[PDB]
Amino acid sequence: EDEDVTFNDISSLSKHVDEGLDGYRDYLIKYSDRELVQFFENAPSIFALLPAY
Amino acid sequence: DKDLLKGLDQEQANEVIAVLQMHNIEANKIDSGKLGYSITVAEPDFTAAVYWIKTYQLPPRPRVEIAQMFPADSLVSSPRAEKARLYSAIEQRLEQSLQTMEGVLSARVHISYDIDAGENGRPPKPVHLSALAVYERGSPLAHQISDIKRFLKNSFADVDYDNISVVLSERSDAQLQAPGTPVK
Amino acid sequence: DKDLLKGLDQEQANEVIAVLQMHNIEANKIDSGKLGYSITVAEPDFTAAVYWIKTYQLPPRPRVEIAQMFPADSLVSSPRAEKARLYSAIEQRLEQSLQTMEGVLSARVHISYDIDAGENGRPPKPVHLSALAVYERGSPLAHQISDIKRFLKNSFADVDYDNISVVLSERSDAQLQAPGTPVK
Amino acid sequence: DKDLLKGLDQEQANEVIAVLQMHNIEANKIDSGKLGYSITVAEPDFTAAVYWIKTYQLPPRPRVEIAQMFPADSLVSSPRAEKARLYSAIEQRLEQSLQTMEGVLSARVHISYDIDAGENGRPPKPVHLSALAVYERGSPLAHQISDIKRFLKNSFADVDYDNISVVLSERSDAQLQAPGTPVK
Amino acid sequence: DKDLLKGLDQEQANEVIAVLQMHNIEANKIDSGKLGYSITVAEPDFTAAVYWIKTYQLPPRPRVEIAQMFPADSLVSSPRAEKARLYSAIEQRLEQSLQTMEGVLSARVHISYDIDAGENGRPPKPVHLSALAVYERGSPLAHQISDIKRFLKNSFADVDYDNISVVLSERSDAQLQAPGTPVK
Amino acid sequence: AELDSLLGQEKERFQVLPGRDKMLYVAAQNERDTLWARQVLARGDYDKNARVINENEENKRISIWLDTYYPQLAYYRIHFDEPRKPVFWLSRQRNTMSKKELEVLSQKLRALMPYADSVNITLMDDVTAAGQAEAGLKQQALPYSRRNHKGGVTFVIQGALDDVEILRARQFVDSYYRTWGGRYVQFAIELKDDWLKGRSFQYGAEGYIKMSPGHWYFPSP
Amino acid sequence: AELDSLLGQEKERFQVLPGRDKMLYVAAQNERDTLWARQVLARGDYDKNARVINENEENKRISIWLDTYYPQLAYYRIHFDEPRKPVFWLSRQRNTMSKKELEVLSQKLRALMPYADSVNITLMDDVTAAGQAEAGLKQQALPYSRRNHKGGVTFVIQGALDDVEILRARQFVDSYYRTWGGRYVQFAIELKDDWLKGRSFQYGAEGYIKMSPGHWYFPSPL
Amino acid sequence: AELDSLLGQEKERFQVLPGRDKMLYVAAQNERDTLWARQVLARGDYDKNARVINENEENKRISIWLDTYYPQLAYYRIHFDEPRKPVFWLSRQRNTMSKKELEVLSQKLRALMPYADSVNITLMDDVTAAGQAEAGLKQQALPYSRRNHKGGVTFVIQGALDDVEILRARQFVDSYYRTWGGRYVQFAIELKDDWLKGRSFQYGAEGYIKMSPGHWYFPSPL
Repeated sequence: EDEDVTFNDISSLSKHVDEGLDGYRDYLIKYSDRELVQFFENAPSIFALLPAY
Repeated sequence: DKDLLKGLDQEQANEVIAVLQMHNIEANKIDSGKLGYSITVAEPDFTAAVYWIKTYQLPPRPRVEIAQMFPADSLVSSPRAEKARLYSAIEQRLEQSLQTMEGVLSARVHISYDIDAGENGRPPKPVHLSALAVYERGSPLAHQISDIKRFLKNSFADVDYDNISVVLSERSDAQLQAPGTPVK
Repeated sequence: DKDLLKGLDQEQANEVIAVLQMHNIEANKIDSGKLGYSITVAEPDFTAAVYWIKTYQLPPRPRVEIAQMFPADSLVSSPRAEKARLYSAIEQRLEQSLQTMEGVLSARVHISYDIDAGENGRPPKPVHLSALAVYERGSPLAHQISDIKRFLKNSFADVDYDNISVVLSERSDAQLQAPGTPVK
Repeated sequence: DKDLLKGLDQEQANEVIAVLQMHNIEANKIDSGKLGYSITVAEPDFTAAVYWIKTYQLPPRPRVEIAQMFPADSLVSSPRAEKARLYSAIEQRLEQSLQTMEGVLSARVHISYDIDAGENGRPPKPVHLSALAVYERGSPLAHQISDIKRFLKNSFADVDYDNISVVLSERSDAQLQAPGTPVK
Repeated sequence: DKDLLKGLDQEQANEVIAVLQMHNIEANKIDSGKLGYSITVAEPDFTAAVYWIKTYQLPPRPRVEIAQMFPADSLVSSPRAEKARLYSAIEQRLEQSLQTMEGVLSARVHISYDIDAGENGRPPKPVHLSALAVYERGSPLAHQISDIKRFLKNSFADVDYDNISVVLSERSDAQLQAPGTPVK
Repeated sequence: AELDSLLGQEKERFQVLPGRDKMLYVAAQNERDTLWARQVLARGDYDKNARVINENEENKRISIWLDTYYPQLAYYRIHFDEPRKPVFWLSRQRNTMSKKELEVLSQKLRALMPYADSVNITLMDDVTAAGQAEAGLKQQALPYSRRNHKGGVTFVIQGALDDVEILRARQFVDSYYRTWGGRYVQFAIELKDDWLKGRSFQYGAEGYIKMSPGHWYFPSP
Repeated sequence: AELDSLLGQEKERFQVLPGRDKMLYVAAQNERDTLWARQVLARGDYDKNARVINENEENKRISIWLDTYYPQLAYYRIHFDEPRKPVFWLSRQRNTMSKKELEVLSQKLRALMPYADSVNITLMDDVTAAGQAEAGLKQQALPYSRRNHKGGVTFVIQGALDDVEILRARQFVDSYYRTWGGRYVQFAIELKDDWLKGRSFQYGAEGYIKMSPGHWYFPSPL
Repeated sequence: AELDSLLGQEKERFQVLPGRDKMLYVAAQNERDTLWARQVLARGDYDKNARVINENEENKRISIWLDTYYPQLAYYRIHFDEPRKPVFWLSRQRNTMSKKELEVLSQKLRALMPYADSVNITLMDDVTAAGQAEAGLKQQALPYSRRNHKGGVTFVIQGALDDVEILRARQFVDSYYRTWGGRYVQFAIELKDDWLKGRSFQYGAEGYIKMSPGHWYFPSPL
């Protein structure tokens, strides 16, 4: 809801949207193991976690 | 002729006599067949020998190993119960190899145990070692830290020289003369 | 000739005798075969001996360890019972290893039990140790508090020198002379 | 010659005699084999011995511990029962280790029990400890309260010094002389 | 003729006699058929013989290997327990090949154990070896550490010269003359 | 027989003094030998009367009389290093007594101690008593705070002390109470937990502690 | 039944001195031989009375007598290398006793020890006491922090020392306490977690500034 | 029933010297033969009095007496290659004892050794004691660091040494302590890993360690 997202750098607005998703990601990093998550990053990211979950 | 302990084991009675002979009192070891040995002491020495039984906590408990809490005959073996029976045998083989060095009479090694690294998503951590040794006297026991540290540093995958703690000391003065019988 | 206790154990009778001989009263260890030992004191020395039985809570109950509440013969074994059965063998092996240092007569070590933190998704908290020791007298026991901290600092995963508390003391004055029989 | 209590055991009878002997009345412990002990007093001291027994609520009931309410012989064991059987063996080992200090005659440790933190995903609260002790007289019992705090601080996960309360006290005056038989 | 040890076997009694004869006391090896061996010493040499038993930790335990914790008759064989027997037969074969060199009397080789490298997503770490040795007196033992460091390198996948640690030493002065009888 | 034969074998740890009121006095030096000698007289294998005295509980008995019949008296300790001529340690800068009433105080103490023959009264300065207590507390490198007032001085030892300093403190207070006693200078050892283990803070005149990136703590001066 | 026959076989680890109060003194050397000699006089296989002395406990007993009749006195140790003629090491720069009131102290110390014949008092310097404690601490390459004050000196060894510096420091302090004693100079070996072994700095605008020695230490992230 | 025949068959490892206090001293060479000969007298197959001496325990026994009656002395070692004429290696550039008052030291050292006939005190140089230690530490190619201070030098050998260098430093130090003692020069072997292992730092008078690409640390000047 905080509309203070607009800034000068293209990645500075990009890190802010990641901060919105770490609230969901902290649920998802809690239950999944440490074996598929880096296995699905060399071949944390969000998309590596759902099939491990 | 006052008995004070009975039913002991062979290695327990050799630890009781060598404690009493250090304090100028002599004891008699009497076998009883199936019911173990028994130690008797003289009547003027009974008051001192009970006080040294209380102080030194004799008779000694059998020495415990980590592989005794997880017997191999169990039907279900966890990864925790396999990792603990592995480290509890590396810990005995390393302290059995430390006794064949030049000057060591006894030693005791402790490997840090890791259990909670396998089941959850936490990565494992660096392993720590610790050692103890008793050297024959007349030896320069300050220069022999680097030989034990060098021997221990390459017996695991990744240890540093400040994660190994070696505490060693020289042995006590030797006891060679007899106690002597208490005359009256 | 008056009976105080009966049905004791071999290791339980030498503690009652070692306590009563400190307060100048004699005792007699009478065996009864299957019924156990028995301790008799004199009739003038019955009022003081009952008072020291009440004060010192004699005979001592057997010493408790955590591995007795979770026996290994169970059909199911939670990881809570496997970590408690593991930590209860580490704190017994460490206190048997503390008795081989130079000058130590007895010791006792406690580990901080953290059992549900590694199960839950929250990270496990730090581990704390604590130790007691009884030193042979004549020793400068202010310098030896750094050797015990160096020995058991590197025996676990990541402990600091602020999470280790060693409280040690020198032993009591020796009791060597006989008590003496009440003359009437 | 009149009896006032029968069927008592050994530890109960040894705490009834030690109560009556400090109030200048003499009791007699009579064995009865299978039926247990029995305690008889003289005839003029019977009105006072009944009064003292009622005030002290003799005979004393056996000590109750938390590990007895949840036996290990159950077929299913909840995690509330495994933590209740764990904390009740920790508070027994800490009080068996407090008696090995210098000057302590008795001790009693209490731990705060937390049972609802493990069933759900709430974080646990801090853990609180409380100790009692009885010291030998002639000891400076004002400076003995910092060693029990330092020993108790890092025997758990994370406590402060405001969650540990040690209340200790010197022992009572010694009773050493015989009561005295009533003339008639 | 006071006995001090009995019920031993063939390889333990030949060690106790070889240690006691080095310190100028003589022993007597008595066979007892199915009950093993026994060792008796003279009565003047009994006090010193108990002291060297307590000092040298006799009788020796049999040497342990890692392959005994995971026996072949265990028909459930984990992949965690198959590499432990593959490691434990390599370190048992490299030290049987080290004894056939020129001048080596005894040796011991330790290998780093990695068992969970197949189940996690991480690559395995390097291999760390370590070896002790004992040479004959009169050998140039400084230039013979490069044959062990060259032989140990390409006996595995990929180790470096800073991951191998060789701590070797010479043997003691030989004991050839007789201890001699205690003349009385 | 004699009293020294009903005691233990070693005739060195007990001193038997003849009294003046037809009684015998045994002078132990700690609690274990006091309980060793009281069991002899308590079980009753001796005809006449005897008593067991000590160092601590004899200094406690003649201070109950001396805080009733002579209040406002400034003293430290009564030393019994030799029991036939004890030394009475009075203060110098806090008493108003002349030559006569010190001898009168000596005559009223000789009647309280029948096993003694004379009582030697010396006067000690209150400056050296608080100087040796500060120099010994500075040599052990302990954190302390001195609080002066009239007729006493107190030292406060606070902070998050480790396990080495609480043994060095106990070995100093126990070696100092044996000499001077707790009548003048008092030690107050209290240990607290530390706030600033992982926090960042500004010290000096305007001090504060940042308990979080968004949390300031202004302690009171 | 002589006393030299009631001891062990080797009659060279004990030494029996005749007393003046008709009592024989046995001068042992350590605590292990002290209980070896107290057991003979405790079982009671000897006719007359005897006492066992020791270097460590006659110096603990004589300071209890000395700090009651001679307070504020500066001394170091009593040496018993020849027990019939001990040496009393007095401090020269910290007391102003005369010759006559040093001979009264030498006669009242003689009457306290009935086995001695004449106690010889030698005045040791006070600068070489703290000079050999610093020069012997620089030779082992140990980190230290000398703190001088009036009537004493203290050396503090903090930091996360490893196992060789702990062993050399403990091996040196035990060899210094035997010769001089801990009345004047005191050592303070203590372990805590900081990789800077005792010293600490603060950084602003000119480089680094050596801070004052204090009790608070900065924990080391490393 | 003589002592030289009551021992083993080879009549060359022990040597029996007559004393002056009616005792017989046996001089062993090392610790194993010392415990070989102390067992004979301890089991008690000999009537008269005897004692077993060594070289290390006799070099420590009269360095304890020489710490009580002759403090602040600078000496190295007492060699007992011929036990009837020992040699007392005194320092030359650190003592101030004259010719006449060096005679009473030899006449008091003769009384502590009843087997010796006369002690020969000779003066060894001081820069030749520290010159051979460095010229022997350079032939083994060991990285060292010399710390000169008043009344003793110190050689510190640190770093991550390999396995050959520990063997060579163990063979040279044990052959130098044998012939020079440990009073003047002391070696400090110290095996440790690289300080600030995987960290990048900016050394010299204004230092900072980089724990991370976005992290600075300002301890003591590295």
